[PDB]
Amino acid sequence: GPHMATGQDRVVALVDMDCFFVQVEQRQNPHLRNKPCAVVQYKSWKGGGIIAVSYEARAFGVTRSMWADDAKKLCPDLLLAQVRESRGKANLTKYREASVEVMEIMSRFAVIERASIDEAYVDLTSAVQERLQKLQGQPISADLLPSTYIEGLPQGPTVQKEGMRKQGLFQWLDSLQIDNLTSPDLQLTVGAVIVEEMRAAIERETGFQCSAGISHNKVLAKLACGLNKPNRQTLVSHGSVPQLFSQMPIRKIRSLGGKLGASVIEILGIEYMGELTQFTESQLQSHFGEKNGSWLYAMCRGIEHDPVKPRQLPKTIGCSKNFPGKTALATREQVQWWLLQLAQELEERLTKDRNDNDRVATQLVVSIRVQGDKRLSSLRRCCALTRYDAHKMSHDAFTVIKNCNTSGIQTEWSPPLTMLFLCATKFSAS
DNA sequence: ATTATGACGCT
DNA sequence: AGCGTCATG
Ligand SMILES: [Mg+2]
Ligand SMILES: [Mg+2]
Ligand SMILES: [Mg+2]
Repeated sequence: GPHMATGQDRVVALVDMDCFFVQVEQRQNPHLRNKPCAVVQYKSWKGGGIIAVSYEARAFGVTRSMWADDAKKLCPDLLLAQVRESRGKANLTKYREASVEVMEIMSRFAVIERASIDEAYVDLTSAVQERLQKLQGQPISADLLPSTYIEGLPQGPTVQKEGMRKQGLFQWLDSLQIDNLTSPDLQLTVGAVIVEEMRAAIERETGFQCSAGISHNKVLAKLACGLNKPNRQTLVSHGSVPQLFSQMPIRKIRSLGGKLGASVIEILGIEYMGELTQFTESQLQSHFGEKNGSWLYAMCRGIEHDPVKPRQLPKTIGCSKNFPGKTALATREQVQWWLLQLAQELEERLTKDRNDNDRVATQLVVSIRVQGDKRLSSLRRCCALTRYDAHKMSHDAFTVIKNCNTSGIQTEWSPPLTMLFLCATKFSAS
């Protein structure tokens, strides 16, 4: 009754750039704009591997993780942009720098959590309180929500998409109680007004379009963001959760798209996230552990407490390269050359990070994969990172991994290495 | 021979 | 610490 908390205490948004690497390339090269186009890494093997796809190209069935030659079978007119190559490897600096552009704009509106290169969570609770104080009880005009969908509406007693969007928005705004400054639905609505403004600012100042979700917590905001892409935002109210979850496959919720979600489905014999409500918190903890069980019990009712962390910068700076099939590194000279290439990219990025952000990394993590290991990482080992010097870092990494060489010969490396990864971690202020 | 990242949990 | 899981541009 009155004591069951409803998880409506915060307003949280998730902003996600649409097809981000494609947009970065389309800004640079106007010939790619409003075209089926994709971004690829490398070229020789099957035309390169696609990592980002414009919505025009998605209409033909082009997806990430598809080889460009195969995508061209689906979409003969597909345009491609290649990721930069430096020191023999893909270099993602252009997209990291574009990400910083966007994150700095978002940070003007609220403190953000950088969830990935192209997405950030926003805690809007305080900004919403402020805007409500300025509103003085004035209703919210639909004109202030020109790209907002209200999930679950319209409902009840036109055949165009924008018409449906506006009917739903109208139903939502008509049912709104604008004099209660503590109404969660009103708070979400003002949150959506702010996110319209943030998305307008991102597009004006960068050229980049994004989608967003507005709800009461991170998981619902992420889910909402995905409901209407691209270039749109979606409000998921607490009240919309029972219907939304009643047909929502468990794998769609962040953290349940892998083994844990599969085990929820198999152990409980259910398919949809709403079906979780029929289990006690202790039942879910018995199957999935204390933490997961409590999380699932609350999440299937729309409630989640994970805070938006005040963190706009990545916690690690890493450099990785796979050496698949026949390109696996089989000589010590080879291993040392590539460790050096990775370490030189790492040094460049670290020195820039130190100048920009007033911090220094203090641990170097070295990870490798050996031929025939099913796992993505075969071995992970840390050592001290005391100097931003590529030759030192690569010599230290070699010292850390050199006992992996099974070869009786010092010149040969066996089993050959199919992946090298250098990562700088544990930053301290400087 | 989907690749290059990045965050976080477990023990 | 080192390993596994989840996300996926
Ligand atoms: Mg995106
Ligand atoms: Mg994203
Ligand atoms: Mg994506």
